[PDB]
Amino acid sequence: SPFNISFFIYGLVFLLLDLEILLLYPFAVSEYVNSAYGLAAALIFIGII
Amino acid sequence: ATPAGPPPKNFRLPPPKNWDEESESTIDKVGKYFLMTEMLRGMYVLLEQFFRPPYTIYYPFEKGPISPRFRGEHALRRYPSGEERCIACKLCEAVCPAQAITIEAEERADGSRRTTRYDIDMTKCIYCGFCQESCPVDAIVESPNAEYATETREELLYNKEKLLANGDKWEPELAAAIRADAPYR
Amino acid sequence: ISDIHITRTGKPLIRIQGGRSSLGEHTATVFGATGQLGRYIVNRLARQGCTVIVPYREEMAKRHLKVSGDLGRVIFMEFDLRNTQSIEESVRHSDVVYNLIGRDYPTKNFSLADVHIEGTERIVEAVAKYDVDRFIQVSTYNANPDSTCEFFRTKGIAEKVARHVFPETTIVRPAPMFGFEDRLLLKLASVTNLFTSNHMREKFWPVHVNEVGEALERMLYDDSTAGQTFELYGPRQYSMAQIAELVDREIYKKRRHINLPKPILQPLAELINRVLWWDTGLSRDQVEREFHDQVIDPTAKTFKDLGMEPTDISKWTYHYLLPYRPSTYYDLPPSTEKEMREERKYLHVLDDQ
Amino acid sequence: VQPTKFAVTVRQSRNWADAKQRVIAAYRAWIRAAPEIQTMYSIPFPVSHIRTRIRQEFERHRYVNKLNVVDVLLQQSNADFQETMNFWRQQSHVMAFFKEEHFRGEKRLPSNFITGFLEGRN
Amino acid sequence: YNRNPSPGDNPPLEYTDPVTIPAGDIADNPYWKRDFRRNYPRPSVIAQA
Amino acid sequence: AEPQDGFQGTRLIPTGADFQSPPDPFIDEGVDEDSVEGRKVRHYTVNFGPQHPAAHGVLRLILELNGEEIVRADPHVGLLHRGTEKLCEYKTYMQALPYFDRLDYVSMMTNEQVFSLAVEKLLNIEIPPRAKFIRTMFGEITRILNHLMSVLSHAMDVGALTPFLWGFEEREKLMEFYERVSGARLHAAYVRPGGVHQDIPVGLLDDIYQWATQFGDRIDETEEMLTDNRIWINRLKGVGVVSAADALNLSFTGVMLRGSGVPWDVRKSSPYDAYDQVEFDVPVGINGDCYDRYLCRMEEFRQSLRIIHQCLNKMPAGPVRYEDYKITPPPRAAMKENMEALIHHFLLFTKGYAVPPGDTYTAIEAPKGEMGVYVVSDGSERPYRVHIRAPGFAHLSGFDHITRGHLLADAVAVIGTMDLVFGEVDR
Amino acid sequence: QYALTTLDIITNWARQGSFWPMTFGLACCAVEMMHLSTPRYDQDRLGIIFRASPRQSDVMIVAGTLTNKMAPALRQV
Amino acid sequence: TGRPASAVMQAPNRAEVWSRSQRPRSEAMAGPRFEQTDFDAQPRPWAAIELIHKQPVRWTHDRIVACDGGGGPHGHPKIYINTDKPEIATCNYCGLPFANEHHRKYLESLPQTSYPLN
Amino acid sequence: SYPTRTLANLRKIGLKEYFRQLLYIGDTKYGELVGVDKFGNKFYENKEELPLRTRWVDYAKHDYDAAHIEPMWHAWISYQVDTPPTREPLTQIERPWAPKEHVPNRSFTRGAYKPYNTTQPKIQSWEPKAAPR
Ligand SMILES: NC(=O)C1=CN([C@@H]2O[C@H](COP(=O)(O)OP(=O)(O)OC[C@H]3O[C@@H](n4cnc5c(N)ncnc54)[C@H](OP(=O)(O)O)[C@@H]3O)[C@@H](O)[C@H]2O)C=CC1
Ligand SMILES: *P(=O)(O)OCC(C)(C)[C@H](O)C(=O)NCCC(=O)NCCSC(=O)CCCCCCCCCCCCC
Ligand code: SF4
Ligand code: SF4
Ligand SMILES: [Zn+2]
Repeated sequence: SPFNISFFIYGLVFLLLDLEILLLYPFAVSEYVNSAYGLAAALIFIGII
Repeated sequence: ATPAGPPPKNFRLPPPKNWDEESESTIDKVGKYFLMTEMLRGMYVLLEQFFRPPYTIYYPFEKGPISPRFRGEHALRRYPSGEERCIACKLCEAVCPAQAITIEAEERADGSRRTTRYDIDMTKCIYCGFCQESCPVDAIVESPNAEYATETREELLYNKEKLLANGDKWEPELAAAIRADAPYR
Repeated sequence: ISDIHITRTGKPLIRIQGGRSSLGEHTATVFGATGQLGRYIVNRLARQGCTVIVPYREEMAKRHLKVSGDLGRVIFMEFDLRNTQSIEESVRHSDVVYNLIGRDYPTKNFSLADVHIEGTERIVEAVAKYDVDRFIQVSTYNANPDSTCEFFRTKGIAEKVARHVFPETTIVRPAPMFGFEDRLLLKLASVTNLFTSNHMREKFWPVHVNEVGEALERMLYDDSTAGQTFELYGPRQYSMAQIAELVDREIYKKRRHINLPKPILQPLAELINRVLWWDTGLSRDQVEREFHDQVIDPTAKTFKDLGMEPTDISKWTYHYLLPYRPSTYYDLPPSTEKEMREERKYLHVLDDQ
Repeated sequence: VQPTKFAVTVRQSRNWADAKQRVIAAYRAWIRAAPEIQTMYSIPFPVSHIRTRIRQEFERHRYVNKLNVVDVLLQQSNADFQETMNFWRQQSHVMAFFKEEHFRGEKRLPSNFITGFLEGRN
Repeated sequence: YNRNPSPGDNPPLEYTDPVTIPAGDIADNPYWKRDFRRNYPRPSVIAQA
Repeated sequence: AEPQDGFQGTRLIPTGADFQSPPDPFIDEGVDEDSVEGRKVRHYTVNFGPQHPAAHGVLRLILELNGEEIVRADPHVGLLHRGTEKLCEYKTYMQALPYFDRLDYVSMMTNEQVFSLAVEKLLNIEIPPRAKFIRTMFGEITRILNHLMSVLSHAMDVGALTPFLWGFEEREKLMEFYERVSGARLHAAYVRPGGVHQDIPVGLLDDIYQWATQFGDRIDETEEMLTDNRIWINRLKGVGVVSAADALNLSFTGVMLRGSGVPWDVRKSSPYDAYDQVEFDVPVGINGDCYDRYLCRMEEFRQSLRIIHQCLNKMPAGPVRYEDYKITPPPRAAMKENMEALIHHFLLFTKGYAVPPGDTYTAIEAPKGEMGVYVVSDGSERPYRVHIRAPGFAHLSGFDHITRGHLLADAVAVIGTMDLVFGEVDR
Repeated sequence: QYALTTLDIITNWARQGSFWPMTFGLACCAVEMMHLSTPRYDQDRLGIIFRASPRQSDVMIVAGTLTNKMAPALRQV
Repeated sequence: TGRPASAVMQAPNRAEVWSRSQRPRSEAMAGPRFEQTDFDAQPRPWAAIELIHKQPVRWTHDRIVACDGGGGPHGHPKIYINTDKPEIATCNYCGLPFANEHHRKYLESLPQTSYPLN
Repeated sequence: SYPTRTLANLRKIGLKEYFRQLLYIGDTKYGELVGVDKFGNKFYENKEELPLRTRWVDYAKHDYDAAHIEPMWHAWISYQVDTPPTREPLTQIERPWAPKEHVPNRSFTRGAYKPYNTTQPKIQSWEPKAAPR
C-alpha cells in the first residue's frame, strides 16, 4: 500500500528546524559578549529561518 | 420532512451571520482562545468532585440494596407442619420461558400427590420469576441469595434434594419477603 | 462397532453410538492422561459418550481435558503414585484401565525404577483387586528386562509384573511418537544448542501419536486384543539425522550440534539433570538411549491386526511445522520483469496525504 | 463488485444458453481458485482433491432442467465464492465441507443391510 | 428520607388492591358487555371486482 | 404460472435497472496517457473491533482504506444473532415477552412496551390509566438510563472518561427503582400486555421525586465537561453528516433522523400510553452531524426528567393491570379463594391467552430510534410470526454511506453517535 | 518446605493483587460487568484493571451469549 | 459410598423410599462421581412424609371443614373436606388430619393409626 | 475516608482495633453492635454514614466470604428489612428439619454438591430364567 507523504514531511521539518534551534543555543550562552552586534546577526538568522 | 399544511411559523432558519456581524468582542473572543477558559472551567468541576464524598461500597462487608421482590436462587418450601408445599401441578414447568424445569410425579406411599423428580437447570434459567408467580401454594420461590458461583456446572443442576435443602436454609428470609410482597401479588 | 459389549467379567453394555450426548457406556481410568499421548485417548472416549476417570497430580495441567466431554463424563481425581487409596478408588468402577504413566528421566522423587515398577505394581494390584475387565499397559519400544538402558530395563520389567498378577494385560510398545506437542519433531524444531554422543544416528520407525491414540481405542473395542503384546510403529525406517533434515527442509532453521563423546557427556548429563528442575532433554539414561536402535518384536501384533495403517512422518512435517515458519515480505524471492512492469501502473506514494 | 470485492448483482438467467454460460464460468472460477483456497485455509489435501471435490458439488446438480432452479443454485455458488475468497469463512467451515474430517469419517451411512443391522442403524 | 423504611418494612396490611366499579362489581356487570376481545374488528377486504 | 412458467425462463422479473430514466439534460447539476493521473492506487483493509465498551460488544467492521480515509465500510453482523424470532414461535405470548428485554439490553422496559402495545392492539383491549402512567414514567426512566449509557460510552470512546463514572452512579440509583417494582436490575419483565405485572411499592413515587430534585444538576455537570469543550467540539463537528433527504431514504429514525433538521417523534405523531397527557419538547438539530446529535440527546435528558415529574403528579388510582382474568393473571388471593380465578390462573400459565387473528405493525419512540414489531396472530395462544424492527439495524446499514471519506478516528465517533447495542441489531 | 511455600504465597499474592481481566462483552452481562467499574463497586480498589489485549491479561470473562459465528474468535483469543 | 450413614439412609428422619419410582440414595450415590467426596456435605433434607404423620388430628363437630393451609393467603387454595367416614380425612394440598368427633370412639379403638390422634 | 471522621473513630475504637480493620475492611468505621450470626459474624449499624454504608459486618473467619452470613441477617445487611433477626419473630419458628449449623457455599471443596438422578430406570428388563431340560 502506498505510504502517506506526510510521514516524510514530519521528519524533514523537524530535521531542519531542530538543526536551526541548535544553532541558536550558542547565542543564549554568549549574549553578554555578543551584545547588539551579535543580536543583529542572530535576528537576521532567526528571520531567514 | 415537515408535516402537511402550512409550514411551521419561522421554521426556516435566519440567514447566516458574517464573521463581523457576530456579537462577541475581540477581547472576549481572543481571550477565550488563548487562556482556554472553557477547559479551565471543566478542570475546576473535577476539583469539586475531589472534595465530595465517594459513592463506593466496601463489599463483601457492606452490601447493596435489594428489594423484597429480588430474584435469586430457587428454593422449595414447606408448611409449618413440615410437609412439602409442592403437589406436582407442573404449572411452573409449563410456564418456564427456557424449559429449565423437569418434573416427574406419582402417588406417594400415603396416597398424596407429590414429586419424585424436581430438577432446575441453573444454566438454562433466566431468573424471570414466572415459576413463582404461577404457583398456587407458594412452593417455588427465588431467595435473595445471589452469591453461589460454583466451580463446575454440574453443581448448577439443582435436584429436588438441593432445592429443599435451600428452602430449609432460607425459610425465614423467604417467609419475610413473601410477607412484604403478598399484598401486591 | 457393535451396540452390545459383554465385558470380560460378563456384564452387558447397551451402547447408543453417537457423539457427546450419546451413551458409550464404557467407564475408563487413564493413568498418565496429562501428557502428550493421554489427551488423545481421553478425547476419543469422551467425545463418543464414555466416562473417563482422569487421575491428576497438578490442577492447572488437567484443565484442557474436560472440554472434550459432556457433563458427568470427565471425572477428575487427585492422585499420587505413592498413595494407594487414590489409585484404589480411581479404578473401582472402571471397565478398562489404562496406564500411560512414564518418565524418561530420574527425578528427586522417582527413579525410573520407582515410576515404571513401583507404580505399575501399585496400580495393577488395584486392577486385580477389583476384577477390572481390560487392563492396557503402554510400555515402550525396545522394552527388554535385561537392558543397559534403565528406561528399556525398568519399562521391560513392568511388562513382567503386569502379567504376573494380571495375565490378561494388553501390552502396547509404541515407537518414538510424533505430531502436535511432541518431543520428537518439536525438539528438532525448537532447540538450538543440541547435545548428542552418537552423531544423531539413532534408527527407528516414527509413529504418529494420533494412530497410537486411535489404536488404544480399538484395543478396548476388540476383546481379542486382550492378553497380547502390540508393536505400533510407522512404515519407514528413519534415522534422527534423516528426521532432522525433514524438519530442516520445511522450516529452514540453523541449530548447533555439539556431539560430545559418550565418556565426557554422560557423567555430565547426570549433573545437569540433578540441578536443573525442568526437563532439559538430556540426562544420563537418555544419552544411553541414543546408542540403541529400535528392534521390532516379530512375535508381537502390529497396526494391521487392528485394521489400521500407520502413516510416515514425511507426509506430516509440513502440517506440524507450518506454525514455525518465519515468512515476512522480506524473505520473498527477487521480482521478475513482468511484475516490475505492473508496478508502473500504480503510484507507490500518497502525495496529498 | 461495487460494495465488496467479489459481489455480483443478482441476475436472472435469460435462457439456457445464458444459464449454461454462467455455470461454466462459475465452475472455472472455483477450480481456478483451488490453490488459493488450499493455502489460506491450510487444507491438508492435494489441490487435486479440492478440485475433484469442487467437481462433485456441481455434479450433484447436472440434471436440473428448470431455469428458475439454476439461478438460485448459481446465486448460492457466487455467495459461497465471495465468502471463501474474502477470508470470511473460518478454516473450520471450509474443511468441514470435506466430509471425511468427521471422527466417524466418510463412512457414516451403513454399507449394506447386515452391517447396519449389527451396529444398530450405523 | 431515602428508601426509608425499606420495602420489607412497609406494612403489608396498609396496601389495598383496587377494583373499579363497572368491571369489578358483584351486581351490575354481565361479562359479555365488557368482552372486547371477542368483539374484535375483522379486516375489511376489497378486491378489484 | 409461477413456478411452472419459471421452469423454462419465459418471463424475466422487471428489475429497477430496467426502469432507470436518464436525468433531464437541461437542469442537470454536477484518458490513458503517460501521466501519473492514470495510475491506480492500492487500498488495504482493516479489521476494526471489538472495542472496550459494552454496547459495541460484537462489531467486526472491515474497512477499506486509501491511506487514512475510509473508502468503503463493510460491517459484518450476526455475532449475536441468537434466533429470537424463531424461538418466539414455540412460546406463548407471555413466555415470549422476556425475549424483548434482551433486544436493546440498555432500554429494557421500552422493548417490552412495544411488544405489549402490539399484543394489546390485537387483543382489542384498553389498559387502565394507572398502568398508562406507570408505563410512561418508566419509559422515561428507561430513556434516561439508555442515554446515560449512550452519551457517556460515546464520550468514553472519544476519550473523556470522567463523565462516564459520574452518570453511572445516576444509572446505579435509577436501577434501584427497577429492582423495587420487579426484582431485576436489568431484565424487569415488568411491562406486559394489559398493563404492568405488579403495582409499584408504596414509597417509590417519593423516592423518584427525591432523585428528581437533583438529577438536573447531574446533567449540568456532565454538560460542564463536554458541550463547550473545544476538543469535544472539534471531534464531533462535521462528523457523520447526513442530509435530511438521505436520512429518510436510509431508514433513519430518532436522533439520527432528528439531528438533520426533521421534526419527528413517534410520541408526538402517533401518541401511545400517557404521552398525549404530558407536555414535552422535541430537540431538532441543524447540521446533521455528531455535535447536533450530542446536543439533541442532552436536551432529551432534561425533557424526560420533565415528563417524570408530570407523571408523578397525575398518577391516578386503580388497577395497574387490565381488569379481566381471561387476559391478565388474577391476584394470588383470588386464585386461592375463588373457583373462576383459579381456572383463569391455571389456563393463563399453561395455555396462555388466545390473541384474535390478524397482523399489526406497532412502533414506539424507543431511545435508540423507532422500534417496531410485526406480529402475525393465528387466533391461537402462540404467535405465528414475530418480527422486530430495531432502530440500530437500519443505522448500521447506513454506516458506509455516512463514514465514506472520513478518518478511522472519525468513524469511532460515528459508531457512538448511532445508538448501537448489537443484541438489538441481531435478533 | 517452608521456603518453597513462601515462594508460593508471594507469587499468589501478586496473582491476586493485580487481577487484570481480558473481556468478551458479548451481550447484556457486559453491562453488569461495566457496573463493576463504576463508583458504587469499583474494581480498581481491589486491583482489577480490564485490559484489551490477551497478552496483557490474566483471566478471560466470557460474559454474553456465545454464537457459532463468535466461537472461532473466542478460541483464538 | 456405603461407609457413611448419610450415603445409605434415604433421609435423616427416614431410611426407606416413600414412592415406587424414587431412587435409593445407595444407588444414586454409587459410581465414580461420588469418590473423593464428603457425603455429610451432600444435600439431605428431612422427609416430609414422616413429619406430616406426626401431626395431631383436628377434632371437629362439623361434617365439612375448611382448610386453607393455615396461613391465610400464604397457604393453598381453600378447599372443603368431608369427615363422615369413620376414618381420618386429610387435606389433599397439605396433608393435615381432620376427624369428626363422632368417630373418636372407633378411632381410639384401632391398634395403628395414620396420625397421632391426640 | 477523611481526617475528621477517621480521627474521631480512633478516639473510639483504639489503635489495636484500628489495625484490625485496615487488614480486613480497609476503612476505619465505628458503630453499634446489632447482633451475632450463628457463624460468628458481627453486625454494626450507624445511621450517620454515607448511604448504603449504615450497616456492615465483621466476619468471624480470616478467609471470609459473603456466603458466611446466616440467611435472616443476609436480608438485614442488604437493606431488605429494617428489623434485625434479633427482634424478628420469623426466626423464632421451631423447625426440627431446619439446619443446625450455618453451611456456607461449599464449592471448590471436597464437600461440593453433586447432582444425581432421583428417579428409577424407566424400563425393567426380563431377568432370564431358563426352564429345565
Ligand atoms: N512419546 C514417545 O515418544 C514414547 C513414549 N512412550 C511411553 O508412553 C507413555 C505416554 O507417553 P507420553 O504421553 O509421551 O508421556 P509424557 O511424558 O508426555 O506423559 C507421561 C505421563 O505420566 C505421568 N507421570 C510421569 N511420572 C509420574 C509419576 N512419577 N507419578 C505419577 N504420574 C507420573 C505424567 O503426569 P505429570 O505430567 O504430572 O508428570 C504424564 O501424565 C509413557 O510411558 C512414555 O514413556 C513409549 C515410547 C515412545
Ligand atoms: P456439460 O454440458 O455436460 O454440463 C454443463 C452443465 C452442468 C451446465 C449442464 O449442461 C446442465 O445444464 N446442468 C444443469 C445446470 C446446472 O448445473 N445447475 C447448477 C449450477 S450451479 C452449481 O452447481 C453450484 C455448485 C456448488 C458451487 C460451489 C462448489 C464449491 C464449494 C466448496 C469448495 C471447497 C470448500 C471451500
Ligand atoms: S412448585 Fe408449585 S407450580 Fe411447580 S409443580 Fe410444585 S406446586 Fe406446581
Ligand atoms: S425463573 Fe428460571 S426456572 Fe423459573 S420460570 Fe423463569 S426460567 Fe424457569
Ligand atoms: Zn390444607
